[PDB]
Amino acid sequence: IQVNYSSEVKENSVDSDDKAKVPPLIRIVSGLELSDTKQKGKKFLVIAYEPFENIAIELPPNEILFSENNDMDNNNDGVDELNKKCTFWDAISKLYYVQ
Amino acid sequence: RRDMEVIKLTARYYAKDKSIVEQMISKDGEARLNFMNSSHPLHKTFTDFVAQYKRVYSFTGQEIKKSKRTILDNCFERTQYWEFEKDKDREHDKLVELCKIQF
Amino acid sequence: MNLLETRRSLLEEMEIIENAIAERIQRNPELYYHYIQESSKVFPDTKLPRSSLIAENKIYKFKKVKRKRKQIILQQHEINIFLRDYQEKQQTFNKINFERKLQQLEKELKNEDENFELDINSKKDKYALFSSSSDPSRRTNILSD
Amino acid sequence: DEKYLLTPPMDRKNDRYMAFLLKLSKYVETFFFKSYALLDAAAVENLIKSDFE
Repeated sequence: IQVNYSSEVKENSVDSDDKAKVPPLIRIVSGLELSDTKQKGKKFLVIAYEPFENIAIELPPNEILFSENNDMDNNNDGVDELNKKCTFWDAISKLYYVQ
Repeated sequence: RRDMEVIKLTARYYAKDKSIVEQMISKDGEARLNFMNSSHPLHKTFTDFVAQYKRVYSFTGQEIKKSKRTILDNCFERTQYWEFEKDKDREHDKLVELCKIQF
Repeated sequence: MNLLETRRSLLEEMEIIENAIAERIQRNPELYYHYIQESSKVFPDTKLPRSSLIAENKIYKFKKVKRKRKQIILQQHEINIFLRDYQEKQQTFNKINFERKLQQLEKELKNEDENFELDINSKKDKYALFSSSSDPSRRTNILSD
Repeated sequence: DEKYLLTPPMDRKNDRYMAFLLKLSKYVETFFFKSYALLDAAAVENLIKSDFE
């Protein structure tokens, strides 16, 4: 996934090093819990950034790209194995890639 | 190779006069030398190359007569200068912490 | 060929080598210490470090792990060939040391525009060509490429 | 500095002896510079030669 962000349009009013250094974050959420609680049974690859609104992507397949020791076990947990393992944050251009 | 070559060439000329490039920019009008502005990232590396060339102009007409002993002494002193500042590489887990909090 | 570029590359390589043998002298100060001590008894003038430094195997504040003889000697011979390279480059360098032409060359630089290739191998291949552990996949042989 | 000169194992004009001494000397020297790569070999050589002359 290739998520694009603002082009210095509104981020010009907020620059007080308040988690500004924090990159977008992804998490896998089960639909078992929703504001409406109607239907459920699949996962979502949620992606979040402070100002912008959350985003989700349905994952019917039980498992895809779930690799096996890709790198050589280096321990900077960041947030979780998922984020360090397979995400890139082009902060200079504001492009978040996830795979 | 192209970018490298143009950077290093405009750097070669820019190292002697600094007037030939400021004229070239107004004469041609090409998005090729867009690295001349400090905006373009590569610009920085440019500032390096030129400096380096500027340096070659320093001792032109002078030979370097460093001996083995001396070279060794120098390298030993350079290693001591790198060991002088060893209390500055212990600040990075902080950002991670922030991330964990927000997540 | 613009001599400026050649002399530049030379000074740069010399810098690279100095940095390499300096990194070495850093990880295991013995490399220098050992050497220097012997030198002391051949050329009496030579100034040698504080004994404490020698013993604790430290250069400033950090005391480094003691290495075995075979490795110390190895790295010393490696540094030997490095210094040989350096002496050679220094030599050749000693022996080596407008607008219309600017546009003239910039024009020929347009040659072969379709050269799709990533070029990150000038300072990296050198830096790498002279660094610790340059032989194995990751960390098996201390010897540089 | 004097013993090897005034209390020689053998007569210093003996052939076998001088040959031996040659081989041994060569060995010791190569060993020396072999065990101390980092020191400028040429410097040492010239120093010794000038002391000799």
